[PDB]
Amino acid sequence: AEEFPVPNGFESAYREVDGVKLHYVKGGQGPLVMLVHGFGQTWYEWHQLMPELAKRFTVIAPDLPGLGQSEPPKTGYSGEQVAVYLHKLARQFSPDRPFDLVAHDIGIWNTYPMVVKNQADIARLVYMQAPIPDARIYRFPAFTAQGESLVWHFSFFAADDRLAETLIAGKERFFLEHFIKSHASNTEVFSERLLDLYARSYAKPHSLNASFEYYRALNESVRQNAELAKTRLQMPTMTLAGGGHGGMGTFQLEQMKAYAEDVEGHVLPGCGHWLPEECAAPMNRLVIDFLSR
Amino acid sequence: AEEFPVPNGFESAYREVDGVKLHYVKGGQGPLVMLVHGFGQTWYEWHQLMPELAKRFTVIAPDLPGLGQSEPPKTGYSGEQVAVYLHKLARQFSPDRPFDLVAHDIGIWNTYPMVVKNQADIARLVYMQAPIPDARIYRFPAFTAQGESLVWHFSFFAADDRLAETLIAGKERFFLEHFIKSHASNTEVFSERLLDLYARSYAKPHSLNASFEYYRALNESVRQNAELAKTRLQMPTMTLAGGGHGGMGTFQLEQMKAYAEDVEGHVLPGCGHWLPEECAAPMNRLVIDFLSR
Ligand SMILES: *[C@H](CC)[C@H](O)C/C=C\C/C=C\C/C=C\C/C=C\CCCC(=O)O
Ligand SMILES: *[C@H](CC)[C@H](O)C/C=C\C/C=C\C/C=C\C/C=C\CCCC(=O)O
Repeated sequence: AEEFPVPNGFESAYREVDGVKLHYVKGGQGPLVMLVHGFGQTWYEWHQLMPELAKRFTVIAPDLPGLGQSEPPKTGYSGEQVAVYLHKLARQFSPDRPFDLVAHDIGIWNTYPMVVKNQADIARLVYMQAPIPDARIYRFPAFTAQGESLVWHFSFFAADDRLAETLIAGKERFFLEHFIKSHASNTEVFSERLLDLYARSYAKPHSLNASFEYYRALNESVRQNAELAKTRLQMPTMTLAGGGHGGMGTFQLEQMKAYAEDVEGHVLPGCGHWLPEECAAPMNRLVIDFLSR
Repeated sequence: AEEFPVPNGFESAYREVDGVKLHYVKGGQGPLVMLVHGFGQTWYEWHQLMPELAKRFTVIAPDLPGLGQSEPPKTGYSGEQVAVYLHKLARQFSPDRPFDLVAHDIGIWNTYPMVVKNQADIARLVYMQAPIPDARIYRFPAFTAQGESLVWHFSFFAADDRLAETLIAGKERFFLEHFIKSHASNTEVFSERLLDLYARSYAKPHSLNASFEYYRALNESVRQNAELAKTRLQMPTMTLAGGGHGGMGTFQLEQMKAYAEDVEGHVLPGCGHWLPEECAAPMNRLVIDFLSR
């Protein structure tokens, strides 16, 4: 039983990290690159990049704790707690050399603490489509002159009483299609089959709850990061952001400039939030080139 | 056939206005005062203030179109379309004299245009707990350092594909309790019995949909008021806002000073959104004193 199709030459496997059984898909040879997905998705969002990267690198794509086929965390869902799991997972496979890190959406939240605290273990960093949790997220408007905003899910998912689980249960496929397409610039890349796969995966009760616990921990992650951010990142970093509807535009690079000394960014026109699927080829190309320099 | 208990000496009745049958509760004698409820509730939110006002006033409390026992509007749900219905209803009972207006929450949205277009018809005005729809609402934050903001429902309710009705159907009783209490400071007044009453009213399918149609017309209402705001209100007005969790605090009066020449404002400590219920004694006293001047 696999929730998503594994590409040729890759292996679906599990590893215990601090008592928590983590699922991942792994292939390739060479220095290690870890790819970390975001909300609504799983390791599978990288399935197009992974065979290309695996020509020059060892590639590992974990499911975040509680999501996909990984067990929920036993400590908690703030960035610092989850980052321990992802760091220790990567160390098992690259204990003698730095590794590269590519992260999308809440993968950023869940990896930034381990990067800033183990800078010598990270060779190069790619961050795409999510603010690092800090005071800036408090400025994002709740409502726009065009209709619903793109960040009101922060409060919906953070709300207590299990509000999001209760309202979305029974309607997981419907809600996820609306959520994805409303943050997408190009909706045609999400077939009905792909949406069925993602919806069945996050509809598992523990995965549905886990998805929102990351947001229930968001303010704790902001407070954690106010102390972490006294140390700027020193490794080579690239940011990617969509330039169309759902994309973060210039905010991604401009925020990262406050955290990183050596940073380059790109904004991809015609693309929204789901860069690996909406703009697979140009994103794949910029990732591979940046990590191969 | 009453969704809520009519107070002693009042009558539940209906008036056809522009093809639309509006429900209302009415009692008392003297100059007319109209009380307009907001989202999540009906005329019944006024049922404690009405017996007191009726000692000196003719009091009418209609259900907004689509909500309570009132038919949906045949024109639409923008502030200027709904305000026609309420102006016409009031003027059937007060054709020869100005009347007083008290509005709560989206009652403000649905009365402001008729007040500015017919200033000689409004003797005194009391607005509580809502922004008048304008560009200020596009700066309300999606997310706060305390947690979920109070205004993210703007985007939730406005979202297309009938997102809100689709998620909330079958869970209307659960959602109303969460929504009401999360916007309250004095939550203990929302007994299960009272929550049952309001939930069975807005859970009527055309009422659940009507509820969100007001938010789907909000951007139109914003654009309508942009023209109308070029003329400031000339009649004595009072604003009330909660000072506690769910209250709008100083925003209510500060925004109203841009719209009204003659305006006094009160912030009530320990009270959130639902002033008639959370803080009946101070609120009723404030409204009665203001209107009797
Ligand atoms: C993952 C999203 C699925 C994570 O929760 C959020 C990360 C990115 C945020 C979503 C994309 C767009 C965000 C920034 C746009 C800039 C300002 C937004 C404010 C108002 C609006 O137009 O939405
Ligand atoms: C009816 C609400 C049930 C209507 O849709 C909205 C009117 C009232 C909203 C209730 C509370 C709003 C309180 C806060 C206003 C203050 C500043 C705006 C930003 C909100 C925030 O949480 O920071």
